[PDB]
Amino acid sequence: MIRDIIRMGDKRLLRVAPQVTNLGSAELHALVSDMFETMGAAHGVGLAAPQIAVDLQLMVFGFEPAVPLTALANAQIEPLSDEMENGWEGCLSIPGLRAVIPRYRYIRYRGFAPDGSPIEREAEGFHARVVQHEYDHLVGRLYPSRIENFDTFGFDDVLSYD
Amino acid sequence: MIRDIIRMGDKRLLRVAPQVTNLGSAELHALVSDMFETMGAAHGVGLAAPQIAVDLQLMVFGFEPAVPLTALANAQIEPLSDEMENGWEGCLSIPGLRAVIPRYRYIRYRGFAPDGSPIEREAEGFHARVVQHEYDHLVGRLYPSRIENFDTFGFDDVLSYD
Ligand SMILES: CC(C)C1C(=O)NC(=S)NC1=O
Ligand SMILES: CC(C)C1C(=O)NC(=S)NC1=O
Repeated sequence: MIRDIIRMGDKRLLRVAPQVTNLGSAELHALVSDMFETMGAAHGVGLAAPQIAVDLQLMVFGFEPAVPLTALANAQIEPLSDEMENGWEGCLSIPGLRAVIPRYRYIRYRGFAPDGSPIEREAEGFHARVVQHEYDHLVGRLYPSRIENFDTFGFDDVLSYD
Repeated sequence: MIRDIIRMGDKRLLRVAPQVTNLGSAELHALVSDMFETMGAAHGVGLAAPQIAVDLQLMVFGFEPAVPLTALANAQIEPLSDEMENGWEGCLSIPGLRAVIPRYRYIRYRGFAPDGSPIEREAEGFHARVVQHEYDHLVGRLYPSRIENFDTFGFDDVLSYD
């Protein structure tokens, strides 16, 4: 079942989401199903549970470099060095827009697959950026607050910057 | 003649516009005509020449508190105190969006009416904010770069903040 993606300015994107506590359950499976489905319908590479107004530390991400299709509960992130990298990010809570955002090039993330199995990965580049971006959603941060160069912020169909 | 309003992300909104040097002329009158017309069609309270891709220190503004209908060339602004005031601002180069932006509560602005007569005014509150906002356009600054509180940034139809 496809869910409405809420847009920037919604108070619900600004919350700090509580942990998931129903790993392995049918409700959680149903919710992640919806998430992958909602993510695909809107052509996303990542979708955070608060983006569909579900107050939970949950995210889906991935696509066929490649990023494996992943559903991740109770994510926690650790930078693995100090190297930052700039890259384009947009939001499906922010459609038509994008900026360049600096992110850690290298991370580890830890949490749980929906069935309860632990997931820990080192990720880098785009993979890392996706996870940092979705993680922001879980603590009520959005990308505009992370823009260092405002010349790069603007609408998708218009934007001209390197 | 109504003109296309260019959107955020257009390189042309980032320029520093040269001065107007054809005061009193038919071309300038025609251009300001267009500006008022373009401003009314898009329901604006202010319109800067770079917003229609005309690289010039020119702006139109006003509506029937009230702000007198004004066309202003070669604007220069001076804050009259240090008091800042927060208020909602959106852009017609940025449609569907708004944030709260701090601006000087009190200013003087100086320049020229399109016929060459000098214009100098003290303005305050909304009047002042409009002029500061349009002025930003003339130096290639947009409101997002002026947001201090990102909880207030979002889409018009959605936004919930005081
Ligand atoms: C970084 C990636 C392109 C990213 C994004 O920009 N926007 C949403 S909504 N999810 C994401 O994972
Ligand atoms: C401050 C005023 C509401 C303002 C604006 O927010 N956006 C445009 S495009 N012009 C303006 O004068």
